[PDB]
Amino acid sequence: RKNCSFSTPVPLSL
Amino acid sequence: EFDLSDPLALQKELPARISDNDMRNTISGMQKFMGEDLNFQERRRFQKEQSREW
Amino acid sequence: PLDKVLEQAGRHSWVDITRPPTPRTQGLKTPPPDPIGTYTPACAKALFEA
Amino acid sequence: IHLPRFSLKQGMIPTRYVMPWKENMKFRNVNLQQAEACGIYAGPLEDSLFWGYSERLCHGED
Amino acid sequence: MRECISIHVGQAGVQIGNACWELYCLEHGIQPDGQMPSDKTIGGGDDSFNTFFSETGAGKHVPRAVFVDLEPTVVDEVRTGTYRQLFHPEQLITGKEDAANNYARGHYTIGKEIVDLVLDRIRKLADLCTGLQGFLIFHSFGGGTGSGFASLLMERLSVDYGKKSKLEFAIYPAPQVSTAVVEPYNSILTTHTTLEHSDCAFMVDNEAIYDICRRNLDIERPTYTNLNRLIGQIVSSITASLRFDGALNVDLTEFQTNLVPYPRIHFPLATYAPVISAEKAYHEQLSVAEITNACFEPANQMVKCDPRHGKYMACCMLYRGDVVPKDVNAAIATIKTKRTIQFVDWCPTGFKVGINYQPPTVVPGGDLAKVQRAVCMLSNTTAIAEAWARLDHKFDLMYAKRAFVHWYVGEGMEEGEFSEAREDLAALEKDYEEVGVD
Amino acid sequence: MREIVHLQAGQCGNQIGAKFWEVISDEHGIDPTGTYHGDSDLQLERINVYYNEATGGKYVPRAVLVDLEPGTMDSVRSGPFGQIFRPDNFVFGQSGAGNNWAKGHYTEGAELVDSVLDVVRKEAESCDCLQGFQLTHSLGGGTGSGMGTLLISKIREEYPDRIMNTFSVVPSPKVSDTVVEPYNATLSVHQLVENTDETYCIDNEALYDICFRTLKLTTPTYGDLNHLVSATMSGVTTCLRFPGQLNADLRKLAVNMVPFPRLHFFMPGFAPLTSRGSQQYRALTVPELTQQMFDAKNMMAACDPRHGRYLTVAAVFRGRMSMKEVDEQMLNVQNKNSSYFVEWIPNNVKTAVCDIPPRGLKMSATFIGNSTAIQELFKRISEQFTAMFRRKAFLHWYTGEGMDEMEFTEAESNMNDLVSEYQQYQD
Amino acid sequence: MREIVHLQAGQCGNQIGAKFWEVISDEHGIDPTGTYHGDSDLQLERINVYYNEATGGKYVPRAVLVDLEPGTMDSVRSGPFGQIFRPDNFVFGQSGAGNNWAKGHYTEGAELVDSVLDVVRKEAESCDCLQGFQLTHSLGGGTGSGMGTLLISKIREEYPDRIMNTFSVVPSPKVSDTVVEPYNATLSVHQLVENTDETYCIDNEALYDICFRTLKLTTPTYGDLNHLVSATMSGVTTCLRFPGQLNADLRKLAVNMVPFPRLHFFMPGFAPLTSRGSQQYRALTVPELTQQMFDAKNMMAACDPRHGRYLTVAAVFRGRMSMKEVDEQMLNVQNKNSSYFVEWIPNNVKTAVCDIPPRGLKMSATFIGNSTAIQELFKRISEQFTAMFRRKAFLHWYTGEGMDEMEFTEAESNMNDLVSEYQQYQD
Ligand SMILES: Nc1nc2c(ncn2[C@@H]2O[C@H](COP(=O)(O)OP(=O)(O)OP(=O)(O)O)[C@@H](O)[C@H]2O)c(=O)[nH]1
Ligand SMILES: Nc1nc2c(ncn2[C@@H]2O[C@H](COP(=O)(O)OP(=O)(O)OP(=O)(O)O)[C@@H](O)[C@H]2O)c(=O)[nH]1
Ligand SMILES: Nc1nc2c(ncn2[C@@H]2O[C@H](COP(=O)(O)OP(=O)(O)OP(=O)(O)O)[C@@H](O)[C@H]2O)c(=O)[nH]1
Repeated sequence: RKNCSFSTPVPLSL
Repeated sequence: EFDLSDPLALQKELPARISDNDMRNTISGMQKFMGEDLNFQERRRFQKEQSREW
Repeated sequence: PLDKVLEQAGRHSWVDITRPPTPRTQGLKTPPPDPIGTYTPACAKALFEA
Repeated sequence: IHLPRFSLKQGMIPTRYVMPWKENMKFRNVNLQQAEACGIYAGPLEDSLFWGYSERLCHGED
Repeated sequence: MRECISIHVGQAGVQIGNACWELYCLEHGIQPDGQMPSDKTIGGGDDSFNTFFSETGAGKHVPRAVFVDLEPTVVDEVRTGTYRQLFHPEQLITGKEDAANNYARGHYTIGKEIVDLVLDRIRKLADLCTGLQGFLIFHSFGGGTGSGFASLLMERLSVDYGKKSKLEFAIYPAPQVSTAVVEPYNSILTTHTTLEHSDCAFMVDNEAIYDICRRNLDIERPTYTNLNRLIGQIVSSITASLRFDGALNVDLTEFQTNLVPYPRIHFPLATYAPVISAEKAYHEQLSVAEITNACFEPANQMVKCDPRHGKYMACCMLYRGDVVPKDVNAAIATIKTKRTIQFVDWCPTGFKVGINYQPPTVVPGGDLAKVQRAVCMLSNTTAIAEAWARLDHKFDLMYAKRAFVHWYVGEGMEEGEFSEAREDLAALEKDYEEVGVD
Repeated sequence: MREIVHLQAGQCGNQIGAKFWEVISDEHGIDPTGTYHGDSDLQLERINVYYNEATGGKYVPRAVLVDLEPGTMDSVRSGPFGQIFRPDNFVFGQSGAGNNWAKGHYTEGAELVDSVLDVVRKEAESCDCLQGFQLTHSLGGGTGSGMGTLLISKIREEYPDRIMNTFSVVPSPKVSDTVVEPYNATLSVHQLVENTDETYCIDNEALYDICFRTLKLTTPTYGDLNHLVSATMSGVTTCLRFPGQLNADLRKLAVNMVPFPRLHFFMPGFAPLTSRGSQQYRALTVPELTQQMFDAKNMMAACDPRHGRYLTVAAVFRGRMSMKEVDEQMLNVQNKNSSYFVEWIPNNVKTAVCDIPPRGLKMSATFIGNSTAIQELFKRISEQFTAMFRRKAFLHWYTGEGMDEMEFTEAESNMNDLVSEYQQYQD
Repeated sequence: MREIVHLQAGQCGNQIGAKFWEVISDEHGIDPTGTYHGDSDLQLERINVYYNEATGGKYVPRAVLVDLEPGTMDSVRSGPFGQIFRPDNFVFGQSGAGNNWAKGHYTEGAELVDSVLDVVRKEAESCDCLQGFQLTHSLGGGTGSGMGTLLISKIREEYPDRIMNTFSVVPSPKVSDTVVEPYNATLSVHQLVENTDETYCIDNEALYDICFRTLKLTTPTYGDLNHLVSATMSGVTTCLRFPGQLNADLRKLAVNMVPFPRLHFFMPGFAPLTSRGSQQYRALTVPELTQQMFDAKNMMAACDPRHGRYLTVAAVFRGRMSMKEVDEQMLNVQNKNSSYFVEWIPNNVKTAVCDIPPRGLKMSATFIGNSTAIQELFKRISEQFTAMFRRKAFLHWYTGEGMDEMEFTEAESNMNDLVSEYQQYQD
């Protein structure tokens, strides 16, 4: 399962 | 450093691969590999197990 | 087996370089100097200067 | 301007070729003199007979 | 007084040097700390070390040498070795960049910035020195950093200091082994630069050094530790007249005056006779005659030259140990009667004998023999031109097809200098032949 | 002091560099977390040529990761050693690759070249003096060639005085998967020869052959292949890291390696490769190393140099050896095939011995080679390029990208120029 | 030091080589596992002539097994000593022989000769200096003769300065099972005499007669027949590896054996063969050995040399003997039958004495013979060839293979030349 965590940029970090 | 090539240096030859469970064999050693498959038969065993239950 | 072929080929006096090839001994002459055939001219010289 | 021209399609043709006339080293130079002593073809440096499952003629892509 | 200075350029020139003081420190009883036992030998620096070490009021034997290098690895590990406390810190000159086997790189790119600092060491060593007969230069012809930097330093030390001796020591290129194809480039480059300035250049080849090991020492697998050991006792033997006296003492000035016949050629050949294994020494006997025969046996020389293919000019024998005038003079007299040996008709006498009372000692944990009578054979013959003859046909082709020139011209050099060296060489053979003609 | 910074390019390099780094970390005894386990003094001394010192003895890898697809970085970041990796070094784009060389070389690169340049010069200013750089990428990879060709072009001019090591994998000759790959290859390689000084050529099929030959484990992972190539890359880098009387500098090697500028393609070679029972059936001796060391089967890079001639050969030996066995073996191989080298140069052998054995085995070696076997490589890419460009197959994308056929005209001419470049020296 | 590498060829040779190697291993006292039990210094000293040393006191046999059918090597592998043989040496093809000479000589070998050459040269490079080679196969064997003629040729140009020892068994004269065997024999023997220098002639029927005569045990196994030939083939090889004043070199023997080049075919001879009660009824003395050594019931090779005369005779005595017994025995036999020798050469006897007895018996010997008794052999094969070539029976296969009737014409003429050669020299 892909840990889609680092992908988040500052405006879109949740 | 008397050793170099001693006449009986073979008696002093310690293998790098006495067994699969040897301490000196680390990751940086190519002799200790990871695609080597003891799991092959284990895969075979569990492939039979899964296939049946499937 | 070179031994049999050379004598069975015909020409008995194979010149042996030095040995006078008898006017009767000359049998199957090699093909005319030709590179394509198995008589490329390069060899032809070598025997002569030999 | 010269262009490569090949033959039609076959089925049991090989993909690749070796051409020991230009693929021998022990007698490499030797076969070179007879290349012009006969003058068959040297032409482009880089030619084969079988590109992939394909035929052509002796004249390399010229 | 009677002293000299050692310089070691290149990581090839260092491990061989490191052995030398390791050897030297034993016969003086030097402790690794840098201090004697409770025995009284310290002072302002005046005892057996005064010509070698500087054990001043500080009580620490300071070697009179400067190691010069371009790569920190090998020089730092010996600064983490066992005698690193002995060695003066910045005497062990290093660099952060290499010459990449290029003569010119160390000779131009890095040479200018480094030579001043060692020149500072040179003059600060010079000012403390008193008699300083000459220098000890340990280098390598196939030097990646040895070649270029040794030439430049030898230039600057020659121009400022021209009135003393310059003693050169480098491993001669292997006639049939080449670890680098750029080796012929810089080797002849070094030779032509060194012909007009060097005083006494001494060479050696490691292949024949190996050949001895499994011949009589019976070692199929020697090492640098042994290799540096054998050359180390070689320079110890030539410096034995310095450390010890004998029936007669000789010095480098006598060597230079008596060895070199004519200008240019100053390249004699060294040999050490009592080379034998441990037990092979035991159940046999050593005397002057057999070692006098052995010293002139063609297969005992370390350079791949057949003496019968040449002719002798000079031969110097250094007898270190218990010897008497009687046997040696008759023995050499029998040698002069030998017919196969062909000295040049020029010299009736060509022999320089040095007698030293002191028997050579073994090194703890060593591999040498138990020698009571030793002799070092410094000789110059005409069988040497084949070596340069080997090099020129090696060089003439590769220069005509100018391999790797794009590096040297790419770093800022040109072909005229390469043009110079070949007739500088080409003169050398013809000069060797004209003198070879009687 | 002289150090190296790495570049991990293309989606292959994403696997290449990831495996490459973890081997180094496992070699030097650093935990996956990062707190180095002080165990070996020598590897404690020379880590600064590759890793810097962070807080609390954490040794940061000095490499920059660049791609377009976040999923690759996420797996790389979420790998066993992505935690030691820096998000500082994670630069990427927000667009789809399409595996288009021109997109990564003209469209997608244009807005990312500035960002990656800022990152690398920051890392360049982080260090004092470099030998140069090295790059894990592929010649046939969409992003890797696209970003690589851009970055190699730009990095040439600002530091024109360093070592431009390149590491590219050649796709499978039997099948390239990507069909525009030969276009991508030709586009990349045209500029590659103009910029690079050193290049490693690697092929997957031979690795599969090696797997069939000595691995004998039927089903490996591509990471297993990554593990093999990393060891070769590790072995060549062991020269600089480790002590022993061997001259390690690539420039020291390069001056001995290539006589004329156009030779930048160099092939690897490795030492003992062993099978199931043969680990305990092998008498580990320098001869049998040397015999296996020079095997046409031991080759992995491109194709058998049996077809061609040996220009320059350089083997580095890792472990406890001596100058004599390598010397006589050098004599033995010289006498074995004296004719099989080129008469242009005698004594074309360059030897180095690393006294530090690897962590797991003692007797080991690596080889870098330059023979006349690459003709097979670019001949294949040539008649490939002929067939497609003859009828301009798959072209409207690049014209849509703004690419014109004239660009390819000098590309093939430059390549065919290199074709003449090899043999006419050789033959 | 000089050594020997063996070739295990043909499907019988696989069977034969298994017995010959285990006999050697048992003779030197190595367990079937491989851990040599140090018992005799001389056999400890002189095993390197045949066996290389593996790890752990293991003496790896330097032999190569070759075949096509997978049935054999696995049975050879599953034998008591297959674990001692190396899978490295197990080279084979993926086809059926058909017991076809041409398939084994032209079709199947061609893609297999490449690999086997690599294996032997790898073994050749593993060694330093060889006397030569010895090969076990059969003359009428489909694959052994098919490859053997190929393999002996290849080693001829590879090393024309070594021993081309050959060990072949001729099939049963009364019946041959394989009906194309005389075609296989005649074709193969043509190339052999060109390439071979030594030939051992062994026939099965004599072994059955020997089984009838001295074994007296009704039903043996074929391996028991292999036990005999292994004992004999070991016996001739006892010369080299054992001390004692006997000059062992095959060249030493061959120059004593071969007065003219066409003398390639040699016959074996062996020493005491004992029956049920004769072990406890025999007073072992050099006279009774010599009598039994020269017994017409003792021969096993071809047939009675009574029909012809004796060209050269050479017996090697193994055990605790001396000249004075062999001298008079050599004198006695000359006085016994002086006329049965040829007037061409006097004193045609060559004597060697191995002072080291075998394991189990003390006084032993082996004999190699050159007598005019081979004419019956190849005149026999002569009519068969004519009896099958007059109507070209069983010929369509080989024409499909690519054989033409002309190849037969010179081949038979070559043997016909030998018929006169053997006849004219003696008659
Ligand atoms: N004097 C000496 N020479 C050695 C030793 N070991 C190997 N050599 C030889 O000496 C040569 C060294 O020359 P270079 O490599 O140019 O040395 P350098 O110029 O000081 O700098 P590097 O290239 O880094 O070593 C090598 O090619 C070896 O063949 C040694 O211990 N002492
Ligand atoms: N990571 C990885 N790359 C592989 C593998 N097998 C082959 N490759 C090749 O390695 C090449 C280089 O990767 P990249 O340069 O990142 O490729 P790209 O620019 O993203 O474009 P693509 O070629 O479509 O992947 C790819 O083109 C693949 O063809 C594999 O198993 N893993
Ligand atoms: N295995 C086996 N072979 C035997 C025996 N007796 C005789 N032979 C012969 O030994 C010969 C040599 O074997 P190979 O050279 O391996 O034969 P091949 O080339 O595979 O083809 P064929 O001879 O037709 O079997 C065979 O032709 C058999 O006829 C026996 O008892 N066992």
